[PDB]
Amino acid sequence: MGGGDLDASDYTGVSFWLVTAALLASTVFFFVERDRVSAKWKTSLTVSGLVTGIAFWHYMYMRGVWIETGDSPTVFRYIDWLLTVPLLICEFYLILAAATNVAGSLFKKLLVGSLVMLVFGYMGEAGIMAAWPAFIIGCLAWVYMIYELWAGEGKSACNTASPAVQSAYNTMMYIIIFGWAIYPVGYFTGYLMGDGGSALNLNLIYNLADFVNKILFGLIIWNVAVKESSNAPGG
Ligand SMILES: *C/C=C(C)/C=C/C=C(C)/C=C/C1=C(C)CCCC1(C)C
Repeated sequence: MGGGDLDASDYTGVSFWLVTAALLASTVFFFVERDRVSAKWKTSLTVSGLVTGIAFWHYMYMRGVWIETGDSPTVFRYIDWLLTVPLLICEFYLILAAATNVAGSLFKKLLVGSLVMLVFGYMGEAGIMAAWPAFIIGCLAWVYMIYELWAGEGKSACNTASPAVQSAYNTMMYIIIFGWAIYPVGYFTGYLMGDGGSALNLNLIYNLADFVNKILFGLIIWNVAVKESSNAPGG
C-alpha cells in the first residue's frame, strides 16, 4: 500500500503471485458468472470475453516473459494489442449498439487507437525517449477521446437510450479514463524516479496497467450488465 523498494526476486515474486491469484480468481468468477449475466448480453460477454480473455492471457504471458529476461518480441504485444484493441472495441460496441443497429464508436476508437499504438510502437522501438513526453501525447489523445466520445451516437440512436446501455457505457468510459490515466501516473513514479531506474517497477506497473485494462474491463462491464439487467446486492 505504497512505498517502492524491493529486490529483484522480491518484487518479481510479489507481482507474479498477485497476478496468478488475481487472474485465477477473475477467471473462475467470470467463468462461473457467465451464466449469471443478462440474457441479451449473452453475445456481448461472448465476444467481449473471448477477445478480452485471449488478449489478457497473451499479453500477460508476453509481459511476464519480457521482464523475466529483459528482452522479448514486441511484435507480438504490438500486433496482439493492435488486434485486440479494434476487436474488443468493435465487438463490445457491436453487441452494445446491436440494441438499435450499430455503434460508430469503432471509427473514433480506430483513429485514436491507431495513433496511440503508432507512437508506442515507433518510440517504443528504440525506447530511447517517449516516457517523459508520453504524458503529453497521452493526455491530448485522452482528452480528445472522451471529448468526442461524450457526444457519441449512442444516445443519438433514439434519444435517451436505455438505462442499461447508459450504465454500461458510462462505467466503461469511467474505467477507461481512470486506468489509461493511471498508466502514466504510476509509470512516472518509476520512469524518472524510483531508485536509480529499476526495471522492476517498469514491468510491474506495465503488467498492472494491462491487467486492469483487461481484467477490470470485463469485471466492470459484467458487473454493470448483471447489476443493471437484474441482480441483487451481496458481496
Ligand atoms: C490490453 C491493453 C490495453 C487496453 C493497453 C492500453 C494502453 C494505453 C492506454 C497506452 C497509453 C500510453 C499513454 C497514455 C501515453 C503515450 C504512451 C502510451 C501509448 C504507451
